[PDB]
Amino acid sequence: RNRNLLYEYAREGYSALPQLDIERFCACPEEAAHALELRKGELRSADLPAIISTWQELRQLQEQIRSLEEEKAAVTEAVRALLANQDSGEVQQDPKYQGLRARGREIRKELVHLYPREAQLEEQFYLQALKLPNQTHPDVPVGDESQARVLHMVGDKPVFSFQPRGHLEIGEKLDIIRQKRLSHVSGHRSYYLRGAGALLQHGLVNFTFNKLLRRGFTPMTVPDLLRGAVFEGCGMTPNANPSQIYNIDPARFKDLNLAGTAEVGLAGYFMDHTVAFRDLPVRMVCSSTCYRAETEPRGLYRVHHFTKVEMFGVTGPGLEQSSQLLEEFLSLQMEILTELGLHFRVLDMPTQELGLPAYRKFDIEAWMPGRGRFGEVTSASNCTDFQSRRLHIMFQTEAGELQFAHTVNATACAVPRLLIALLESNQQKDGSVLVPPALQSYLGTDRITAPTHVPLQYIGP
Amino acid sequence: ARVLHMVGDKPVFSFQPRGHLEIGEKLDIIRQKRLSHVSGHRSYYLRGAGALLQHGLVNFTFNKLLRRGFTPMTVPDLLRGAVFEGCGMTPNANPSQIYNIDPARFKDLNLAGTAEVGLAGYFMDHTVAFRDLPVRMVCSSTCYRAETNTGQEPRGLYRVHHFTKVEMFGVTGPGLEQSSQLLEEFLSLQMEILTELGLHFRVLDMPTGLPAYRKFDIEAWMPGRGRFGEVTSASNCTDFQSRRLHIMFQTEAGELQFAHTVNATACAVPRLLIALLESNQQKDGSVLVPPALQSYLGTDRITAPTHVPLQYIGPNQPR
RNA sequence: GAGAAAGCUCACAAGGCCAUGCCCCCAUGUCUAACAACAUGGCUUUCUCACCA
Ligand SMILES: Nc1ncnc2c1ncn2[C@@H]1O[C@H](COS(=O)(=O)NC(=O)[C@@H](N)CO)[C@@H](O)[C@H]1O
Ligand SMILES: Nc1ncnc2c1ncn2[C@@H]1O[C@H](COS(=O)(=O)NC(=O)[C@@H](N)CO)[C@@H](O)[C@H]1O
Repeated sequence: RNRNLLYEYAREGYSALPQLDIERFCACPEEAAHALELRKGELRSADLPAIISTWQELRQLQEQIRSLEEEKAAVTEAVRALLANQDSGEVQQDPKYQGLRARGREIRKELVHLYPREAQLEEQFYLQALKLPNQTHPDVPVGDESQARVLHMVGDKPVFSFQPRGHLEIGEKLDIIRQKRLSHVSGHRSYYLRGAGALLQHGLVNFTFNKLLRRGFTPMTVPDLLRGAVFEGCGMTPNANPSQIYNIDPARFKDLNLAGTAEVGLAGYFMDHTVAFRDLPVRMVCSSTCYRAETEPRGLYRVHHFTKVEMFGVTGPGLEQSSQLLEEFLSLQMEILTELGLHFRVLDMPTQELGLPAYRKFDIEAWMPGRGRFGEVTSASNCTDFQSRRLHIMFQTEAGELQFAHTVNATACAVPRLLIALLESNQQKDGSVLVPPALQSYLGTDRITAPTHVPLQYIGP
Repeated sequence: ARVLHMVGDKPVFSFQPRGHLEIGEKLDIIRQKRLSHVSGHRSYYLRGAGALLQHGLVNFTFNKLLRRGFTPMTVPDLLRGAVFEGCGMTPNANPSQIYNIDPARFKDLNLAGTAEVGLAGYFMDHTVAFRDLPVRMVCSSTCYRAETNTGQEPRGLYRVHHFTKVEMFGVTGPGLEQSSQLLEEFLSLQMEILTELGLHFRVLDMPTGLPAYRKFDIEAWMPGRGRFGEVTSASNCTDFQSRRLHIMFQTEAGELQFAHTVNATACAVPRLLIALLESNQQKDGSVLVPPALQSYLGTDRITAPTHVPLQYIGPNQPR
C-alpha cells in the first residue's frame, strides 16, 4: 500500500541511509512545533512528540546493540588469539575456553533476537520522520498565497487601445496553436505548436541556453525516465492516490517514472557522489521535457507536458554561500526577463507554500493582459539541507573531510507561460504579434502575419 | 541491401581505435556508471562538451531544414492508442516498443515512440488544400524505445532508451511520382548533412518493413565499433497512414482521396555522437571539433575537463 | 527487451580476439567463539533464444 522508497533503498543497501534533521531541532520542542505549524506540511505538531520519543528509543537500542557488539568482538578476538597459542586439546579443556564459547553463543542469540525489533522501530520512525519539512528562513512571511510579499516589479502593463484577446484565440487565428478536437489523439489539455510558435519556442530555449552558457554554466542533459527513490529524495510524492506524477505500467517495467522537472534528473545524477572543493560552486543548466498529470478549463495555462530550461547548482557548505548563489540566480532571472521585455514582479513566497524541500523561495509572476492576472512562471528554491541529506550529496574538503553541500534549483523560463505572456502582451487589433528584439534575430521576422498555407479542415464525423 | 551511394574516406589512425564510451568517460562528457537506481538501466548523462554537441547538432540540423522552408512543428508527448494502431505499431503484444502508462492511473495513454506518430496524429481526420501540397514539417522531440537489445553490445551508447531524434514529415499529392521525388529530396538533405559533418557513410536500400513501400538506410562508419552503423532511416509509405487514420485531402474537383505520407529521420544525437567522437579521436584522447560545429561548441579543440570527476561514495564499492 | 549461468569488474608486465602473474564484489540472513562455506536479493561480467516501426 504505502512504503517509502528511501528506506527501502537503505534497507537493500543501495545507498547510505539519509541523515535527518530531527536532531537539529530536538533541543527545543516548541520552536520546532511553531515552525512546523507555520509551514503547515503534511505532518502536524500534534504528532511530533511520538516521533521524538521513537527516535530516542531507537538511539538507545542502537547504543545497546553497539555494547553487545563490542563484547562479542572482544571475546572473539581474545578466543582466537588464545587458541592460536598452545593450540592443543588441553587448552580446549580449559574452563576459560568453554565459558567464552557459551558467552559468545548467548551474545549471538541476544543480538539476533534484538535485531528485528530495532529494524521495526527504525522503519516506523524513519517513515514518520521523512514527512518533516525543512527549516524556514526568519524573513519569510507567514500566510496564504495572497499574503506573500512583493519584492519588486519591473515594467508596467502595456497600454492597449482595445481589449486584448485570449492567447488561445489568437493562436487559433494565426494557427500557431491548435487545441480543437484533440481528445481522440492526445487527450485533454494537449497543445500543438506550428509555424512561428515552434520557432519562437526554439528561439527562447536557445537564447536562454546561450545566455547561461556565456555566464559559465556547465550544460547538462538528464534522462526523462527516473526511478522513484530519486523522486522521494527530491521531496515530491511519487505514489499517492491523487499523485500527479506519471508512472509506467508495472508489468512492462518496474519503478520507472517520468521526470517532473529537470532538477530531479540532475539531482539523481549527483546522487551518492562527491565534488572537489575547487569546483564549488558548480552550476549546471539542463533543458528537458516535463510531464505533469496536474490532476482553467481551456487554454495553455494547464498543460500535461511542457519544455522548461532549469538551472541547478551546488554551492559551498556555508549557508551564506547558498543564499548568495540564490541571489545570483535571481539576478539572472531578472536580466532574462528584462531583455525579453515582459512586465514581471518578483514576490517572496509565503511559508505555507514554500514546500517540503525549499528553504527560501522567490516566485516571479508575469502580467498577462489577456488573462488579466499575473501568472507565476519562475520559481527559485533553496534545497540547502533537505536534498543533499536525502541523496547524500557531499563535497570533500582539501583535508579529506566530507561536508554536506547546499543545492539551489531554479527555472529560467517555461515555454507555455512565456509564450502566453508574449502573445497577449504584444497582440494588436490587426492580429499581428510584435516580436521582442532579443527573439527577432532568432525568429528573423519583426512581426507575425496570418499563415500563408490554408489551415486544416476537420472531416471528423 | 544494395549500396546506392558511398561518400567520404575512412580515416587513418596510427593508434588503435578507441571506443566512444571510453573516450567519453575519460573526457567525462558522458557517464554511465552505477546509474541503474538513479536513471534506470542503459541511460546516459551528457555534460560539458557532450551537452553542447547534442544541442549543436539539433540546432544545426534545424537551421538547415528551416532554411529550405520546412515548417517547424511540435507534437504532444502523450499519445492515444488509436494513433499508434494507425501508424502500424501495436501495443497489444506483450513485447512492445511502446511504453504503456498505468491503466488505473490514466486511460489509454502511451508515450510517443517516435515523433512520426505525433505528426501523423496531427494530420488525423483533416483535409489539406490541394495547393498546400507538398507540405514538409520538421519536429524535434525526445523518443523513448521500450526495448533495446542487450544480447549484443549491451554496455554501449549505440542503443539507448531515450534519444533525441529530429523527424521530418512530409505529406504529398496523389501522384506516386510526387511522393517518390519528395523522398529523394529528403534523402539528399540527410546526405548533405552527413557530408557537411564529414562522417564517412554509405546509403543502402532495404528490401521490400511491410507498411513502408520503399526504405532508405544511411549507415555511418565508426572507428571504435570497427563496422558500419546505421544512423538514419527514411521510409516512404503509400496510402497506408492515411487509409488507416482516415486522412483525406480534397482536390480541386472536391473528391475525397487519401494522400501519401513520407517520413524521414534527419539525425539522432547518440549515433552522431559516436561517429563524431570516434572519427575525430586523437592520440591524447582529445577530440577535434569539425568547423561546422565549431561555432555551436565555441571550442576549437576539446580537452580534458578542468573540473575534477565525481567520486562514488556508495556502499556498492570494493573496500 | 526475455530466459539462464557465474563472482568479481577496471588497470600494469608479456606473446602474434586471449596463455599466466600483478588485484580477486556491496548488502540482508541460516550453522559457526568468529573468518569462511551454502541460500535470497543487488551490482559487474559471460553464454543463450528473440524485436529493431
Ligand atoms: N500545469 C502547468 N502546465 C504547464 N506549465 C506549468 C504548469 N504549472 C507551472 N508551470 C510552469 O512551470 C514552472 C515551474 O514551477 S514549479 O513546477 O511549481 N517548480 C519547479 O519546477 C522547480 N524545479 C523550480 O526549479 C512554473 O513557474 C510555470 O512557468
Ligand atoms: N534503440 C534505438 N536507440 C536509440 N536511437 C535509435 C534506436 N533505433 C533507431 N534509432 C535512431 O533512429 C533512427 C531511425 O531508426 S527507427 O527509430 O527504428 N525508424 C524511424 O525513426 C522512422 N519510422 C522515422 O524516423 C536511427 O537511424 C537512429 O538514429
